[PDB]
Amino acid sequence: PLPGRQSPDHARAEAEQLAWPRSLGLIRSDAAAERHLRGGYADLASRFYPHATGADLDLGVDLMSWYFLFDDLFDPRGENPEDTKQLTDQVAAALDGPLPDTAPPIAHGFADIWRRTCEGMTPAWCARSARHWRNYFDGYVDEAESRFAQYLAMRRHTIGVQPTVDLAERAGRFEVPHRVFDSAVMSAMLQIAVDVNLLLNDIASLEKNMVMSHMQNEVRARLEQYLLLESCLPKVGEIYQLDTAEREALERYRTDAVRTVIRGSYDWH
Ligand SMILES: C/C(=C\CC/C(C)=C/COP(=O)(O)OP(=O)(O)O)CCC=C(CF)CF
Repeated sequence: PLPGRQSPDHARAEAEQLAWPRSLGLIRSDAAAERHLRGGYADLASRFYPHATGADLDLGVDLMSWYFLFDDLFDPRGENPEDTKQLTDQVAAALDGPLPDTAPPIAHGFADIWRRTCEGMTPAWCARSARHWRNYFDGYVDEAESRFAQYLAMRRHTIGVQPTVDLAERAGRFEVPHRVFDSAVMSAMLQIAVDVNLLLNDIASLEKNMVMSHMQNEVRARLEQYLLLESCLPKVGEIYQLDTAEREALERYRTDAVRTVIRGSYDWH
């Protein structure tokens, strides 16, 4: 029950998507370039971030690019948590300061994304987004340990929905009021966005997992509850005493960050 939306700048973003990974050594062969283009990652970013154009959308394209280039590095290493952690620690180190020039290319790529994500956002927003990233990397180490219901406790972090939502704020150049982000209602909405994404992904990944199909009814129930939660937002805004600008940022967060992450993956698949 959410509108499909796509950035008006999607064609330029898709045409230029290869320049960034090539300049950071993430794509070094023409076959790897073609394999990247066939995934439709700029198209996906233009649906997660329909409110972004120009360099803001380019940042979202790079994040999608980096996401699938990074997940690729775990199709034997992904079997041993010690080797997984050796790589995630080098990427996660970019959240704490400059990387050594010897860091692998996938790490310099993340650092370039993170450097652009933070500029112009409040320090508290950056600290909060940084811990979402650490949750994501820690989840990769947790699932590798499971290789050497309780599936959600790990998949909710490794699906990478929260950093995607985080970037929608940065791409829109707004911040949801931090006390509303921490609210029980907003957390429930974000939990639905995460659950819906990994459910649709485990359905699409059946050919190549939660099926190990009440999932379709589970998505419908969560989307119905998501609308219930959306209708609580006016009262939530008063409980936290939001002024006009804060109420407008919360509305921007509802439509351009949470709704887009729920709808965008569906229209992509
Ligand atoms: C919400 C996001 C994308 C939409 C849902 C998608 C494609 C999630 C990707 O799930 P994965 O199991 O890691 O790989 P797969 O495509 O299933 O072989 C951004 C995060 C993308 C990742 C790609 F791996 C997360 F690591």
